[PDB]
Amino acid sequence: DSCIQFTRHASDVLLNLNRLRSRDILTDVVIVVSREQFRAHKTVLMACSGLFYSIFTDQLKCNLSVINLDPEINPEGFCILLDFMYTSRLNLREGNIMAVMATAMYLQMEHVVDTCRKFIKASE
Amino acid sequence: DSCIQFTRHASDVLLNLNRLRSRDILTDVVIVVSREQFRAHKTVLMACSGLFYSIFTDQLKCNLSVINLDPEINPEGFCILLDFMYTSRLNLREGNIMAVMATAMYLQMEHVVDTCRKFIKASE
Amino acid sequence: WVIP
Amino acid sequence: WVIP
Ligand SMILES: O=C1Cc2cc(Nc3nc(Cl)ncc3F)ccc2N1
Ligand SMILES: O=C1Cc2cc(Nc3nc(Cl)ncc3F)ccc2N1
Ligand SMILES: [Cl-]
Ligand SMILES: [Cl-]
Repeated sequence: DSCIQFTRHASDVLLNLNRLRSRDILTDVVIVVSREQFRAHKTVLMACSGLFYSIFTDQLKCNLSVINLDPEINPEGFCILLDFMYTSRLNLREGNIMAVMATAMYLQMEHVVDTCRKFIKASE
Repeated sequence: DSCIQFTRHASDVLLNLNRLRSRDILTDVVIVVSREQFRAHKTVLMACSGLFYSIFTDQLKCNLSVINLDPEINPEGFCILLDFMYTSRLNLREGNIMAVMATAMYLQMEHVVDTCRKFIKASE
Repeated sequence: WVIP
Repeated sequence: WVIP
């Protein structure tokens, strides 16, 4: 087409979606990761994760307001990935990289799994 | 912080939100612009428009599944802006610029109003 | 704004 | 991935 494009638009949209999350505005699901609860927007979760895409496109699960993750999932790993979904920034540290990579494999976040594998390879 | 950032994340999120819109997945509102109807996600509309942000943060209006816009609003202008919200690309043409600018002023989309004003100034 |  |  003959469109013009605003370079910062996608980043500005994501920043505003994170502001809505902060302020608990229009959050429509609670993700339970053992004893912890995380509120989020189903659409953002589906846009970032192959697992949430599969869950919320299912005719029965799309209607659930609470999703319980596998008990092996680490809440801190999930929290780091949820922050990544809403900001593009990944808080990857020597002390959390294994939990983050395991969580990203479970959530089907291929770009995160890729950077974790590279950082692990560099340490070996 | 000591975060790493995935450059293409925000663009990839927006592309997936537009794919959900295309496939009518988890759309939760219908915007009526005279005889036309547009399905969308309330969160994306709020993230892009000062008017939708004000509407869906209102304790009564946040619960509505149908929003009727002012009858003076042009459906094609709205359609062009809705596509911009979901893609960052604005289909601005000599034949639609006045309707697009009027719609962007009503929707409170300051960056769009800015580029329309500049394109109009260049023609004068 | 840019030409994409 | 970059250093932001
Ligand atoms: O690593 C990843 C990240 C990821 C996100 C999605 N999300 C969606 N995919 C499509 Cl095609 N349309 C809409 C979506 F919300 C699916 C698979 C995967 N795998
Ligand atoms: O030209 C514009 C575009 C625009 C979008 C928003 N959106 C939100 N603003 C904030 Cl601070 N937090 C969350 C949001 F969804 C408000 C005002 C305006 N004015
Ligand atoms: Cl990813
Ligand atoms: Cl704008």
